[PDB]
Amino acid sequence: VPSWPQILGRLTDNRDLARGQAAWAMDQIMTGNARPAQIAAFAVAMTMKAPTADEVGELAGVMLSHAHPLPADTVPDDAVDVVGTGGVNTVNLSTMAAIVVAAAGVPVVKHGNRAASSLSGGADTLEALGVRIDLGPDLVARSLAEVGIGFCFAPRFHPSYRHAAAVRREIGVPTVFNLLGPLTNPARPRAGLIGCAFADLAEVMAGVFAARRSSVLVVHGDDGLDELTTTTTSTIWRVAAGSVDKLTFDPAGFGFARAQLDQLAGGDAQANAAAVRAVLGGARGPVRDAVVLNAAGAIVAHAGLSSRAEWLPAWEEGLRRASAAIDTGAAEQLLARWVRFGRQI
Amino acid sequence: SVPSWPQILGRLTDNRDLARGQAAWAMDQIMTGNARPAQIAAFAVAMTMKAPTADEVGELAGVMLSHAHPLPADTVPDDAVDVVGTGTVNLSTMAAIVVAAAGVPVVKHGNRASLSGGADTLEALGVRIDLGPDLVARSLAEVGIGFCFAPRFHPSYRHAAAVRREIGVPTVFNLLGPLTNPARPRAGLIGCAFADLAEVMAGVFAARRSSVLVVHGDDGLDELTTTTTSTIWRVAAGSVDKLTFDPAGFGFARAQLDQLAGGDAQANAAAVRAVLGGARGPVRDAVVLNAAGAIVAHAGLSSRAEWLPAWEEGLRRASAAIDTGAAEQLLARWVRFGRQILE
Ligand SMILES: Nc1ccccc1C(=O)O
Ligand SMILES: Nc1ccccc1C(=O)O
Repeated sequence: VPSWPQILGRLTDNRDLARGQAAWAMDQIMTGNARPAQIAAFAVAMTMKAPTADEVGELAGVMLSHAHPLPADTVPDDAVDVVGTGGVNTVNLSTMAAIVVAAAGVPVVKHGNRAASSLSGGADTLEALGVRIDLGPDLVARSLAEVGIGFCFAPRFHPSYRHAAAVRREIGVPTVFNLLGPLTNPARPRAGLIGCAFADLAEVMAGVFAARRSSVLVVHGDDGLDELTTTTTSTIWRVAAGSVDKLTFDPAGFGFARAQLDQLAGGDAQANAAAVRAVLGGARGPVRDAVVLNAAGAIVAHAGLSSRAEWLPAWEEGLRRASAAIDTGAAEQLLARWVRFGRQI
Repeated sequence: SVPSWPQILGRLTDNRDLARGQAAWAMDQIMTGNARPAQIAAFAVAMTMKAPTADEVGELAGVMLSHAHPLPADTVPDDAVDVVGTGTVNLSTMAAIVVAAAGVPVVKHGNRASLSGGADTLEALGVRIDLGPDLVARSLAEVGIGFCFAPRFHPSYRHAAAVRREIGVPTVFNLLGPLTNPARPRAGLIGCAFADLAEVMAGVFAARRSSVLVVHGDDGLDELTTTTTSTIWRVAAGSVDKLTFDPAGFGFARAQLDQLAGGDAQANAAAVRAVLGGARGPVRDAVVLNAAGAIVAHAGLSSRAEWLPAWEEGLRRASAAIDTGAAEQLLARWVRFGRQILE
């Protein structure tokens, strides 16, 4: 017999939930039946108990059951996502990597929205580049077919999440809800590079992806970055065929020099947009290096769907393809093509 | 740094104690109607799971007090006591009557609760529970006991009270009742269901230089009973001894938890009338125990007496108060006072 006092009581007593309790709670939230106080109490208690992968899979699965889908046969089977869950943040890096990956010929389907103020959301940077971010499912699918990239604006695909999003804005603090973005991409891409700023939650997310039919790299810079970093090593949870392979990754093995931490963080939408134009135009430096690193990681994830190429040669190839997509102008050109698509309605 | 919800909640979710003043800021937001329900709830839960400190709880209680209606000046005897728990047959209500009848002024504080609460049981007995400060003061003066109805004394708490009801689960706010009695008694017997929080409560009383016994049944009750041993934090002179308490040491037989079972207001009123009329059994025993503890706390405002003799005198005084008829007579005087208000 599920109820808020029961579920909240179990969480505050530091107990993992019974199977189905997280699903019940999410469905109450998603149907407009949870009070703001109940939504907040749940988010916080779940965060402080430390969610399990089973629990997170329930939350994400319920949320997806309420989302608008893309139309039948419209997402390529091998589409990928490239995104972090936030720190500071790296929307600068994930935005540029996504364009690079798509320019390398891998279909990309991203998901997000506008942030409340000045630390750019994913959507805001694209909007500052002239990309049209709020498109219906049919137009997102056209974008994928004609441009090789699409963007699913969270408020349009997840209308029933509005009660949770309001509570999240009111309380400010990061919660378990911050983890759901990468896991509730309404295009349901089966591969991805997914960054997490916290190693304990990264393992949890990897667990959720492992229970899906997915080929993903969940990544955590050992400096706290929610992307593969160039300032030090990163932890990677490699997910494929329902299993996880956790490893320490060092980009110095591919000849990347060490950068400093104040060189990579994203800023506001305009600052991100300027940085995007510089990198896609060929400006060398630590930002480009991190973009190429994370783009290659997405490409490696994508390869995991079919290739069965081994880890090291897959990396060598993802790096060569990412670098080439920039240096040959393919990424600059793809961004311009994406902007053109939007202007043509 | 300017306090904010993101900052405060983030510190709590990182399992960190707050900076001085952060808890105070949160309560003031709450008390002024400036905190949204979601922020109140997030704070209540986060503080609970982190485990509040005495300093933090003192901040919450002090701000809450600052918004409360006071009793009029010089109307509360310097040596008043409270008898109360933080959350089953209203033992604390019977014990309050016995303590008052033993000559110790008592001021209780609470609210209406299917399980009848203290306040609901007093109304079933004919006591007028919702009186303003001037009349609570007069009751204290003329009867030796008073009751502060929480919604009337803490009107600004209504935003928090609604959130509490919405989420259901116990939180740090459950500690506040004993620490925000608007009559500000300096002594008390205070029951708490949870050992860690009982110790936190003791610390706040210690910081106030109160003379209190904070009691924890080793079987999860927020009262003393004859069911089990209990843990007691003896607070006096800003200092704290933690002690084990076993009622078998004073001759009490061990009772079963279900012989103390409460019911509706009418049933609980009958139980009060039976104890005050001198009926023997485990209810009487539990009442005598809690009243004795309150009396011991009261004694602690002047002297620091030997523990065991304090308890013997406390127990004798509580027993006498029943068996002389003084407790039954005090309830009658209390009812009478309330009935005189109309004219
Ligand atoms: N504000 C949001 C943020 C993310 C996902 C959905 C929403 C929504 O309002 O439906
Ligand atoms: N339940 C309460 C306790 C104290 C103050 C106000 C309220 C209220 O309900 O408005």
